[PDB]
Amino acid sequence: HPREENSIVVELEPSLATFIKQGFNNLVKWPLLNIGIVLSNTSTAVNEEWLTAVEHIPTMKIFYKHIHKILTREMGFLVYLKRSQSERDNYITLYDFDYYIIDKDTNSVTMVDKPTELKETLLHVFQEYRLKSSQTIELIAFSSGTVINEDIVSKLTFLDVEVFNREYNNVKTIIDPDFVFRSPFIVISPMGKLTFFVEVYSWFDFKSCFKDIIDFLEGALIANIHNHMIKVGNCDETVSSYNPESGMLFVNDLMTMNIVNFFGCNSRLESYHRFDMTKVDVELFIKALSDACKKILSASNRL
Amino acid sequence: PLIIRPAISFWNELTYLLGMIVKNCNLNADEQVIQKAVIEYDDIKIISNNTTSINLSYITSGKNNMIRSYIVARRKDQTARSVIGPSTSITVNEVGMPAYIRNTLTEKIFVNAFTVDKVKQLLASNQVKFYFNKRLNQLTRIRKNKIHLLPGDWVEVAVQEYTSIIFGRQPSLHRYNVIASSIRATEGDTIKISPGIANSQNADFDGDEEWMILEQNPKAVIEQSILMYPTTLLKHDIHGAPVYGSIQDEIVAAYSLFRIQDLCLDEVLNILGKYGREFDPKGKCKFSGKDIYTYLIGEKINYPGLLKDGEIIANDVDSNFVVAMRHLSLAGLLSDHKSNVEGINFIIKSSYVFKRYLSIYGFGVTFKDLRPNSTFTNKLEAINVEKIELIKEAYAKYLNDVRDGKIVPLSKALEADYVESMLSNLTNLNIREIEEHMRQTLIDDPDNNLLKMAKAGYKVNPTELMYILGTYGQQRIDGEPAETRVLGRVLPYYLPDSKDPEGRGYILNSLTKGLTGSQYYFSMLVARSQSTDIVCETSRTGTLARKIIKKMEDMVVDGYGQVVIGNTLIKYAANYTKILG
Amino acid sequence: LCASYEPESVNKFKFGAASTLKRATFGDNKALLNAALHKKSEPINDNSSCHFFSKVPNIGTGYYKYFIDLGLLMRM
Amino acid sequence: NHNSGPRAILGCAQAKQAISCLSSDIRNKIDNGIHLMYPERPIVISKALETSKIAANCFGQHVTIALMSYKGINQEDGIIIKKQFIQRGGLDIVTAKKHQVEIPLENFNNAYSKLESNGLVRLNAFLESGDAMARNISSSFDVSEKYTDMYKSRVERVQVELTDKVKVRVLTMKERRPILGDKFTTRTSQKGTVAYVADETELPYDENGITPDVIINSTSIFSRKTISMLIEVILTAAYSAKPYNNKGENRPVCFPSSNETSIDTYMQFAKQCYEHSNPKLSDEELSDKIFCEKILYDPETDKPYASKVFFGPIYYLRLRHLTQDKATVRCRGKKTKLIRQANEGRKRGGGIKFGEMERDCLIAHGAANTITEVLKDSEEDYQDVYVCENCGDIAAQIKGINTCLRCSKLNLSPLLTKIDTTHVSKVFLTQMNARGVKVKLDFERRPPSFYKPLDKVDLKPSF
Amino acid sequence: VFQLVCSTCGKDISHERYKLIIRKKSLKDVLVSVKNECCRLKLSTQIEPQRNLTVQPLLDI
Amino acid sequence: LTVKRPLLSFKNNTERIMIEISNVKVTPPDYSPIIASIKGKSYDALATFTVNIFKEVMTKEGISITKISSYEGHLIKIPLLIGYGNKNPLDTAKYLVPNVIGGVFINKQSVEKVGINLVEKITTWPKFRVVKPNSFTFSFSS
RNA sequence: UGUCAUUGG
DNA sequence: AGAGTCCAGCCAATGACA
DNA sequence: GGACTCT
Ligand SMILES: [Mg+2]
Ligand SMILES: [Zn+2]
Ligand SMILES: [Zn+2]
Repeated sequence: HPREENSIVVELEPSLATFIKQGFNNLVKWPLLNIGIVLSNTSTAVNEEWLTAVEHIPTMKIFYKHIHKILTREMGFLVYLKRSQSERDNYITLYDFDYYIIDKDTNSVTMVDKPTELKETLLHVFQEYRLKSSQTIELIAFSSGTVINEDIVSKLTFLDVEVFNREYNNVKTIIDPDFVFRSPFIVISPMGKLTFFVEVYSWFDFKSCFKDIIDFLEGALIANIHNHMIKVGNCDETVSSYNPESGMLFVNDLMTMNIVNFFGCNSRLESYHRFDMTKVDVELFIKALSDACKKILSASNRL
Repeated sequence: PLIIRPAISFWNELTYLLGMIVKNCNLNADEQVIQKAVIEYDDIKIISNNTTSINLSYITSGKNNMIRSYIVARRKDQTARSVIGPSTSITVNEVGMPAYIRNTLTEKIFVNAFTVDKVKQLLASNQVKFYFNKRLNQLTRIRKNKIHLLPGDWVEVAVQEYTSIIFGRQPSLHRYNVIASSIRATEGDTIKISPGIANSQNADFDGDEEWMILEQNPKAVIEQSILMYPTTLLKHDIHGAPVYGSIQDEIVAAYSLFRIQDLCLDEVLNILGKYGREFDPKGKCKFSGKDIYTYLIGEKINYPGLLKDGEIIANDVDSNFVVAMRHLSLAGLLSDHKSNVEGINFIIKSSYVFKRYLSIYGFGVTFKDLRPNSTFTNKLEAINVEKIELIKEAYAKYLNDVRDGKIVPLSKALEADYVESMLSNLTNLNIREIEEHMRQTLIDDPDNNLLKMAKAGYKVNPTELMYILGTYGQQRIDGEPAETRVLGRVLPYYLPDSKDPEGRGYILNSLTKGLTGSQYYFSMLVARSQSTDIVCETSRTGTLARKIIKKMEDMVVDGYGQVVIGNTLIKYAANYTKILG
Repeated sequence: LCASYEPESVNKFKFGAASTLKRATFGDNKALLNAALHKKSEPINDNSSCHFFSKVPNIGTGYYKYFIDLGLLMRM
Repeated sequence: NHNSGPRAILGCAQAKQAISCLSSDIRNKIDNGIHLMYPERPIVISKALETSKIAANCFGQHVTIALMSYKGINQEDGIIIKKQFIQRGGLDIVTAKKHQVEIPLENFNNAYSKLESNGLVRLNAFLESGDAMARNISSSFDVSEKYTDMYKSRVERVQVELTDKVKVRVLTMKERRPILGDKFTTRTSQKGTVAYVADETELPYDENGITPDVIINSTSIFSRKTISMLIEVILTAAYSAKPYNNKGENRPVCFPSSNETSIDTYMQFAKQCYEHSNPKLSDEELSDKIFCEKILYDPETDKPYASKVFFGPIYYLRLRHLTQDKATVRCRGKKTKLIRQANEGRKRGGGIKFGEMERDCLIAHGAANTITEVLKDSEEDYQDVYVCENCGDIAAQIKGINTCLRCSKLNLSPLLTKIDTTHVSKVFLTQMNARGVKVKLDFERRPPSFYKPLDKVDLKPSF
Repeated sequence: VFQLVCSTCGKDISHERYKLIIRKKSLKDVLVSVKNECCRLKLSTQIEPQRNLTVQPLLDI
Repeated sequence: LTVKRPLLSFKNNTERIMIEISNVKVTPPDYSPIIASIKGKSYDALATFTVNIFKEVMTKEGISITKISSYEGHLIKIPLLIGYGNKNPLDTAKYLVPNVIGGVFINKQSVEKVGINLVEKITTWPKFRVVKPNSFTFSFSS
């Protein structure tokens, strides 16, 4: 099969697995192609169907070699589709797209390589072919977070700049200003059984990409653990705090909840708990996190 | 004058009627043609029987006359209307306002010695939308001009949080429909109300709309802050029960929270949440849900059958304890003890703790709780198809004894009463079987969620479970079965003059088995009859409601505690006590 | 309904002293005509008559008349 | 026949309001309509739905539902919906509106930011709520009818006819994703609006890592006696186990509108499907798969809930009652010419009618100043109006002097009193004067009253 | 136009769309590699809507 | 529309003026309903007829048919029902659009009009009524 | 500016 | 005893038409 | 369709 569903199962401490799962779902953000511009649409589908379907192209199968630079937002990408009706092969697959990486260090837009298994995909099926009337579609979709200005329109040498400027000024008021993203795969952990529900493709090694994702996650999680501090004194109910006059920790954070639940507490979000904060060892939690990431990579190596 | 007949512009009738008057005002003209012109200008129904002529009587003609439409009711500025949704970050004293409403609606800030610095600061930062100059008596929309702020003038800016908006649901059947609570900024395009006020307004979140009005007059601001605040309206003004409370899921959450046992301190504090700050574990290490309820009440009050030193001495906490407008409400007792603020605080804190119980433990009813296997339903099916054939054979034996002549026949009323009693006995047998099944299921599976919401007191009883699992009963139209049409029958599925009681509307099947065609006919007959009856009765209830409201609305309590209207003493003491009801 | 010497319905005003604007707001098309024929002079004390002339009704906070004592302001 | 009667009446009423594949000429007909974007055929159907081709012109989507309580937010028919489900085109619709303006040719050849040099609106442009679709200037003083919706809409088609009068027909389109307050339903009349758009990381999940797209409350399923919804979820899940027959062809599951096959036959069919999928299961796992019960896990603490949850797929329908089609707000605007109160419509930006029962509610609250300020005309619309105490009509200012014309013609000089009444009150009084009824107001020359000090009164009891 | 991912779980179903609609395999041979029931329902129930050709030009005077 | 009936008759019914409508022909419009919806036209069929008024006097073996007035023909525009696959009853040769079921009429303002069935007022059984007690009514129609 | 049709709570 | 007269819930929303 | 009033 060109795509196989697989599962990576690591048995950990329950609060450590919950911490890794929530840090994955909060930190590992793969951007979507929400910035979509239709340049010419004479097909039978409206622009909104095209943009909603192009918004969720599985672009991790194409831009995998730059995964880390896409995960640190130092690099965007781009798809471009210009496809008309045909006599034979009268349909649009994912091979008809042109995929470009956008180095934000230079605004350098350069074409990435395209797998030949993407010919065995399907996005659209055209109607009955007539050379009398035109049935074509052209669109360009940028990844989320890319700022569209004349610096990047100067690099779009594969399309009409006039049509792009006009259609972008048409569609600019509707594009979501927030960063729209995707988690790369399903990560759960029921009762400390941390599970990754991944998709492995035939044309690249999933272990290198998974190692890049887990290394990014481990670095970001250790930085977030180090820059995490719990307020002392009295409490207003917005952040997690600790009152030493009563000896009561107010948990209103996920990281605080998972850290103190590693040390034998049974906390929930927005709850007070009699917990002595001299038991929290940050270095032991970081060492358990590092051993857990080594266990995750060892479990993925036997995929 | 022309003010009652202005120039109509879209791209007058009275002016044309006066022109037809003045077209006959000549010296060589009869008084009959001038009289007809005057009459059809004033009142066409004196000489005719046509409506839709715009005459003078059009301002006093029926429901759409001038006073009823434009004097006791009007369309207003500073209004809004939107679909509603629930909110858990909104208490019963608050309301969530969408961003388009608070980006359109404005509030007044008056110019005086107290607020002149705030008005000057808001004018310097371009946050002022309107400015009213009272001395020149003119309003100016601010889209730099010159504005001098004198006392009596005001500015109008965007509406801020904790401003009292008057919002409501329609139809406004009683005064708990239209209340005044505080604006909170929420998300979406829906007016987010609390679920605790929902039963007060007869509201669901299935597409109901609610309206808002902003009345920024200082007397109206004080009256909205005091008199129309939901803390002021906590107790019902006739029977005293609380107007706010808990709804469907929080009832079963209250029941299961009372029944919970042997909790840790961390589990109790997880259930309590933000109200676990002042929770006192005395010397205990294991706790129960009765300790959680003792902490939630927080008063050492007694009540016969409910409380003793703060502990609940009832066996279970059911829907009479926490749902609005019930006679055993704990919030009603806590507000009978101190004040409406304590009852409103118990309602807010109780709803928070019940929803945290639902977040930790969950509640769901599956199909396996209703029908786990086919044993009981097969048993009741065999029981029903035995007993109804016994009924049919007994009735046929009576009919044949009449037909051959061994006995004299009964009247048709008495014969219908005898068959009515036999079918009612079969229905009661089904009810007793359903009750025994409920007892046996809760002693076999004591954690059945359907029987849990039956014991908590929410919408599940043995009759509804008989409709699902047992029988559907006899379908009544106008108190009797369906009347016989052509050929002495109702449907052509039965013989002419058929004595079959199942063909007159007795349904043997249930919803689990599925109704057959004739049974579906009689069920749809009852359903469509109920729909037609409520549609026909809605307008009549509205007309009588308006008549009674207009008759009784001028009857008030005077300064001496007596109930008067006009200058007539109706009652010597209001509510027989000279105390609020 | 039994405030007079006879039971009176909710549809009509027979014995109770109701003003012309109260009868017109209740729904009676010949109310002002019968008031003009009989030359009626009625005081404005009811809700239907207070809402016509933009007066505060005698309900609740409007049940009382409010004055201001300018003595303490003129004293200083 | 497995539910109660009123639910079938409501379901027949709501099936005609469900968004479907409305027309093949979606980009061709300039007409009002709502179209479903990524349609799915229903699988648990009757043959009459197949032969009328309603199932081919699909009227909903298969979603994953959970029958549980999600933190007390699911109350009174509110549903929880997944944000990631909505982002991926889940139950996504397109509303197409038709606008038709009729312009004089001299007005067309004579707020305009979306217009081209042709005097018409630009294709694929998004119209905001003050935008005109064509040039219409009458002698300047433009009188063009303008876009008045709360949302933007993309100009899909423009059709122009040049005659004695220019006829411009614009078809605009807007993609509507589910937001808070949007109405949804099942094929069992289980309807309600969106109460909360939850992230997929704050939703309960099963062992396979699947979060539900929709969470419906479970109490309303058993209080309204909608038994066939549970059978529909069971049969939909049994199709997802085995969607093909023994020939391999896609066959649907025949569950008719009025069904005469028992529930045990459907349980046996579901058992055969699940035993074809996985050739050996434990009988607890098989009974959990047939009855669609699943252990779900709290996403915050990663711990299971107390009991198993009814969890499975169902054909779910979107209804045509959107929040921004009903959303109304007015600060200030036009007034009607006769009575000088606010105008009516929603396209015209009118006011909400504070009716008579709301007036009853504010009377019953005891708030007399509030209902006085509501029912009277605005403080901005104030003017000094004088009435004659003798004849009862409005005095006139001739050249600065307040006079009564009727009394100066009758050789009088009566009192003129300033009044603060509504404009509709004066129009009513002038029309009753036109009928012949003279209305004369009398004023209170109250005797000047004096505050005297009062004795001390203590109302506390004596024990 | 088809969705390339499942709208419930987010899994890629593009290759199965090509294997089912264009290569015209059976549902058994396509759903041999699909395990979640939501993605199986997407591959068994989703269609493209029957639509006519767009009348051109879109701006007609 | 095919009518041949005497309108008036004089001189002891041997002189009569007869109207005569014939040559009734109905033709479909020269476009599809989608072009009628886009362009703004109305999907109406055009029927034309020839109507002749003439006086007709009977002799012993002669019939004096003297033409008074004649009118040969578009006369009436009838709304045309869009059927299954956008196929009207008049266009016998047209390609079936594979999704439309039709059943609507296109108005003069490109508005689609759809119709319900209506119960007739004429009753096939006679109607029974009780006006006042021991007084009954039996109303039927023909 | 009003009628008619359809729909919602 | 029989005709005249007035009365029939509230608040909406779209579209077509004069 | 139905209740009150004058005839
Ligand atoms: Mg509702
Ligand atoms: Zn005068
Ligand atoms: Zn899926």
